[PDB]
Amino acid sequence: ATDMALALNRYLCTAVLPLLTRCAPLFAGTEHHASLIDSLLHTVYRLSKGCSLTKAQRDSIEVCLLSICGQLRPSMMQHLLRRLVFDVPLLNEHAKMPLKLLTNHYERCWKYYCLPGGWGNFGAASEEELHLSRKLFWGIFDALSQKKYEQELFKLALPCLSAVAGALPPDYMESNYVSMMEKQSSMDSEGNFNPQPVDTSNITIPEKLEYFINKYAEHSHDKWSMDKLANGWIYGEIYSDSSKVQPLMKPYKLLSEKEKEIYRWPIKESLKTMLAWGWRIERTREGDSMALYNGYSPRAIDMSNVTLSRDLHAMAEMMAENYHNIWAKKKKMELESKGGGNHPLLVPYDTLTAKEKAKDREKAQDILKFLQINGYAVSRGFKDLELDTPSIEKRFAYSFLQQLIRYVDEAHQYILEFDGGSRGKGEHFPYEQEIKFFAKVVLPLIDQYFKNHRLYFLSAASRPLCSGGHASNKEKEMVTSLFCKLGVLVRHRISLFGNDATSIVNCLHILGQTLDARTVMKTGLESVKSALRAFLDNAAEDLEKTMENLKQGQFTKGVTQIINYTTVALLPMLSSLFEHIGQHQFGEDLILEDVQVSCYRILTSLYALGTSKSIYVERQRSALGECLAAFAGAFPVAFLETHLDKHNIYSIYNTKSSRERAALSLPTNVEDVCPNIPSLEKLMEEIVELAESGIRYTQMPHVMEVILPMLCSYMSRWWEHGPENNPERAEMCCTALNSEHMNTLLGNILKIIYNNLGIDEGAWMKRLAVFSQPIINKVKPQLLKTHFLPLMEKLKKKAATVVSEE
Amino acid sequence: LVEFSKLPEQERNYNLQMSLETLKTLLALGCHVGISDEHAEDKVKKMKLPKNYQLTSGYKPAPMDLSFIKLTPSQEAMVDKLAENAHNVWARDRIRQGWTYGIQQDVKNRRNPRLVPYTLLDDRTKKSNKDSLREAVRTLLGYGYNLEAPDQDHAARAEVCSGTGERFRIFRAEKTYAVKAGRWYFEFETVTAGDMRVGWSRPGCQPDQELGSDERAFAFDGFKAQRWHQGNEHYGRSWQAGDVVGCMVDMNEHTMMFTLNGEILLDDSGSELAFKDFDVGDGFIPVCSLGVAQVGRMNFGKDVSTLKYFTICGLQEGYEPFAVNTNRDITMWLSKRLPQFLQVPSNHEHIEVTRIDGTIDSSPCLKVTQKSFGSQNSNTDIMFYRLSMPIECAEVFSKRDDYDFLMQTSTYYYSVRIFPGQEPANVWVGWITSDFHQYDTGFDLDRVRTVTVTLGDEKGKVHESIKRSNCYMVCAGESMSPGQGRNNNGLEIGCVVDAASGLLTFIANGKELSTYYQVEPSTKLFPAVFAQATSPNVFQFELGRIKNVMPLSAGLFKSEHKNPVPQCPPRLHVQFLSHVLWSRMPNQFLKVDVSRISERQGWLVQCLDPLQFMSLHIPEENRSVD
Amino acid sequence: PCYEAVLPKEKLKVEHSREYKQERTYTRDLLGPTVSLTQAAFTPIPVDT
Ligand SMILES: Nc1ncnc2c1ncn2[C@@H]1O[C@H](COP(=O)(O)OP(=O)(O)OP(=O)(O)O)[C@@H](O)[C@H]1O
Repeated sequence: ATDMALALNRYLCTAVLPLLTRCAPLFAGTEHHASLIDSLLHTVYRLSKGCSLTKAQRDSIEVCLLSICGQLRPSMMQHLLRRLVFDVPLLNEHAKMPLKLLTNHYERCWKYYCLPGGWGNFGAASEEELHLSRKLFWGIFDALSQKKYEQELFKLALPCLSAVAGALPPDYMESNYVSMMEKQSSMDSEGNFNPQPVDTSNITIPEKLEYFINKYAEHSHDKWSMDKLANGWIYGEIYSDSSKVQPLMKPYKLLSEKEKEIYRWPIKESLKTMLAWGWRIERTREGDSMALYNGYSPRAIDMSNVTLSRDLHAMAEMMAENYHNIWAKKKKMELESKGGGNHPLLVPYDTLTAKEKAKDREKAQDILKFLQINGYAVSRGFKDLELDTPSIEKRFAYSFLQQLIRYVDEAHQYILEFDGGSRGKGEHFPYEQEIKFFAKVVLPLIDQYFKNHRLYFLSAASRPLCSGGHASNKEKEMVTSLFCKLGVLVRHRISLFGNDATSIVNCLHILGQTLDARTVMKTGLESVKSALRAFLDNAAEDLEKTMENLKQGQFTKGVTQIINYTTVALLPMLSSLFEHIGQHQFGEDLILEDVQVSCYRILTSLYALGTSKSIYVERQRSALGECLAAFAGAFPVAFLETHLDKHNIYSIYNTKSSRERAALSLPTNVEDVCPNIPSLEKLMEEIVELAESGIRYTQMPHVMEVILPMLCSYMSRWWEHGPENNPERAEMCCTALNSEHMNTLLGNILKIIYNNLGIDEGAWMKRLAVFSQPIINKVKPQLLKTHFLPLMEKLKKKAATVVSEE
Repeated sequence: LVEFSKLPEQERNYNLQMSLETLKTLLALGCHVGISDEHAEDKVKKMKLPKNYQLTSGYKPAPMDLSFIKLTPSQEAMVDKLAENAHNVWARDRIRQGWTYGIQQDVKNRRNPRLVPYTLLDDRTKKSNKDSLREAVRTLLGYGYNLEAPDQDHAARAEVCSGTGERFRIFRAEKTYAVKAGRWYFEFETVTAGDMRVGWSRPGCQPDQELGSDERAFAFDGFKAQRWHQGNEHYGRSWQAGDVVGCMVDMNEHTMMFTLNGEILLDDSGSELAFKDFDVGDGFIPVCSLGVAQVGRMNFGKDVSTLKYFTICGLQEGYEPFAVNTNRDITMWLSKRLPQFLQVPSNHEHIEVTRIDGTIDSSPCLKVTQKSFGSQNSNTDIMFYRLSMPIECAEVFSKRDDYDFLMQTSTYYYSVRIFPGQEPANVWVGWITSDFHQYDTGFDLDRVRTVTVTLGDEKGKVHESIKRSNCYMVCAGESMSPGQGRNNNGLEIGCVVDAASGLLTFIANGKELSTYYQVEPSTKLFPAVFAQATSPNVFQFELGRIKNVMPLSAGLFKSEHKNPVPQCPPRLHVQFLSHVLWSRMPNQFLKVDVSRISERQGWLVQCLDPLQFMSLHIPEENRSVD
Repeated sequence: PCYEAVLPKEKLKVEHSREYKQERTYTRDLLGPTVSLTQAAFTPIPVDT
């Protein structure tokens, strides 16, 4: 409320902050003065915690701090980060700038955290920073879950959470020693300036430590006597200040005990702090050998050249903190004793500046160097109790996915309650607030996590991320159970969603791409295995019931919206499922046990869709085509080899015999199962005669939109299964196919291109070209030349046309 | 062959305790132990074999049905390590006995060819004990105790072992063959796949630094499919064994290209140029980096027909082989293996040597200080320092201060002041010979190379034993005998050499140390200090003079042979043992013919063609180079 | 006798103590650093139980 403070805020925000913002490039090299830049960061954050800031001033601090941190290095930001992570869970509108700062900070230091090597000059985090970042992630995620729905707050936090998740290594094993023993000033919620020291009068001196304070008081006495005579003090028995005479040049042994106290009592206090946190120091044997030793000179050794260890430096840093905190306590009692005014240096030790810190540094170094010269082996009071590193649960990804399955099962229950309330009158629930959080955060957080660490989930020690970071097999079936649960959550739940079901769809597509369920199939939890089978069977039976009821109801709306859901999300979702199955070549083991039969029946259904015609089929023609192509890519059996499919050793009829299937009311023959689907031979003869006829697309669009694409998927997958690739194992394998097959088929494709050059046209050429790209990769360049170069000439001879094509 | 009771009870004890040690091994492997139910054991399974397979023991001929014990893959994967440990115990007991491996089995010499690692052991014997162990472990679970397999650990060492500290060797053409203009092509045949890098390097490339890590080199790390210049990008495809990479440069437009088995390598983006813009500078020369156990071949296109991918790619574009019209083969230069002593550079990242002139009251001094201490990249490794000139021992060993004694004497003195704050046990002081070319991160006085020639009389008496070593030094840790360290007098080890007698005596803070060295006549002795950086200031040489001893300059130099005043002429300078030096492969090696004549005649080695090289001998360093 | 020290799978052969010999320049096998042959000496290492 003071007026100058307003004037000084105006001055800073108008002159200094804009100037330092324009100075952003200059702040790069700062390892020299990291301490003062850290103090600058801390004080800028303190000002950003200014209540009396105008909106313009607040924006000025926001821009300045973000710009400075943008280039400056996280090996300095950690100090401000521990306060940022501590004050963000309040989640007030005041902390939005800190939230943005963390958001873009993790993004700009992405590779430092995610990559174990990071930037070579930068290195890697000390993993205590990783611990605090993990605590930050959990704190924001939870407090956001309990937090009431604020639109802007979730718009801001979601990028922050995604950035933190991407930065944190998924395979980060939680440190066996969780971090305690923090200073009370950090735990100090208000301002973080309460400098309470620890209680240390209880502990007592050992005999080795009293021998240590012996001759150390002698060292300090002699050096301070040198200082006295430098100041001018002379060996005059009278203590005269102006005369600079003092009888105190006598040795510490000759000193009286009264002068020893207060001279040595703070040494006792420093040692009591030494033992207060519990560090134990072990003296070597020269320490008492010199005691037995008793040309010698009572003059002080200089400890300038020697240096201490880096971990000991870290411990000595918080010792500089504790001594400054006692100092700040005494000046606090001074401030409420005076009852008026403020202290220029009431700021915490980290907020302090290096030059005045130098006294604490020299104190810590002199005491530690003295003890290590005397032989006391100083280290932490106790080593880590036990290592649970075999517990893969403490992996950050594993624990996070545990909690993520927790929230996903919760959301499944909330959808069950919402289904019960859809039968009820009310679509309004308090739980709708929590589902807003789920859909708007967890779903995109899943999205970003799998986009960033998809190779980690593919990492199962099969050398994705050759540096390491494998997703454990159990982590992987719980990933697949998450996939199944999201399927259930999206199971005909469009209206329960805010029409945001498209977001869940995209989540399933990318999660499907990240699926590595083959290793789960080989080794995994059988209940989750059955859950996956039930998933792909429920989705199947839904698609067939919809595709029949769309024909028995072709002549004409709950079933209608069910059909819409199926053909808009489920069919795309399973199409992407089948896509990643094909591209990984992983999932052939998924389709073994009744999955094969369900897939033959799905093939019959998709064939019926492709052959059938309706306006909505024309709407979904590209979707149907890519669905058929995806199925053919995923499917393990040459389905047009029906004459010899009994030779397919991998087919379940060969594998688990057929005895029980034959007993049950099933055709149990591939030819019996798929009579509507044509055979290989008549299929090529029909499509070849159609091509040489050269009709437009519009007469028989279905062929070119579904089967020729699905025939393309067929050639692409079964090229290596054909003796065209391996003439060996002939009649030792089911699939017999020749390169001339798809050679004639591509010649046919070119002829259709020629006869459709004149008229008709559409995006269907471009999409079939996309599907034909792998086939034109398989084709021979000698075939390319000759068989396509005239077709390139035909692609250019329609100069009048404007349609785009290869 | 009988029941447990009649079977001798000490053999019973050995069988029992080996079963105990076997299950202890299962525990040490982390195999969880559990039984489905005690009833499954209270009802043991039985089947019987014919009379020939019957025995005195009433126990069933094969109680455990071989049918329903199908061992599980993790358990078979465990049995082989169990056999590993069993053979380790066997061989360790055999060594306790005192046996040793002999390719023929012996008892009087008591040798066993089977006393070898299991991976190299006889297949028949290993499978015999292995099937015994398989059967035992399988019955161990079939006995009701469904033992839970431990984790199938995937972690592998990935073969990080390398001979000595050296990790890779850099092969490059001579600097004079650098190209400043034109367009050039050479091939690099990768015999083995691995951490190989190949490309074009500036003449300033250092052998020790990784190829392309700095700005000097431009390489293609095909092992990880990465470019390498001032950092790594992603480019090209990884090679297979036998793949050939053509390194391809056109200095006119400052471009670089790489190909693999003829096909061009492609950037992350669609561009085909590996490196888009660089500087001509002082030219480029071919270079390759070869990792551990990596074999590669350069083909500089001496005979253009030898290049095999040049025709399909490189010739039509207009590129020229590197040895397009050279009459004689290009001389390759590679990274030197043995470290050598070279003068400390002024721009050295870590060592700073400042020369202190000698005043009237202060001896001339050279101090070694480390610049980067307390900062990141500070070197805690031991570094080896030596003076540039050696003291000469006498040709034949004879068998205030008195000016006459100083003029007739041949003892020389230098001393080293470990700076207060530099830890004494990490600093060694004394003399080394010219042959000290061994580098170690941790150097111990016990490791020094020594040999003792024992010339004997006719009947074999040891009438003369001569110790020979390259390192004659002592540590300050045991020289700090009185204890503690004086600021007024920092730890001051002095070295006294008697060139007339070859006796090396060390004095510490005015006290003569017990350690003394006797050297051979005509021995080159370099003053040397080995130190580990524990402070910004480590040590300094003192060229002073103690009573009745000549100064070091009187021994090192010839003109000052009779000048008792200490001197530090500019020729004397501190050198340090370093790896940054190249070496030259001779253009021609000796004809050596090796063959086994027969079983009787052994192996023949014959060389009949002479080769000679002019040797340049640096007199002060006792070193010779081609 | 020295022939007794040959490893059972290996064949004794007299060879250039140094890696490089005289041969054609493009056929010159440039050998990188080798792996230390610590495995030559077989010291049994029983596990501690
Ligand atoms: N299960 C057992 N484990 C260890 N020692 C045993 C066991 N059963 C018997 N022994 C004792 O070990 C010795 C085996 O004699 P043997 O001649 O086979 O020994 P070896 O030549 O040292 O080598 P190895 O036992 O490996 O064939 C005998 O002294 C025997 O009493």
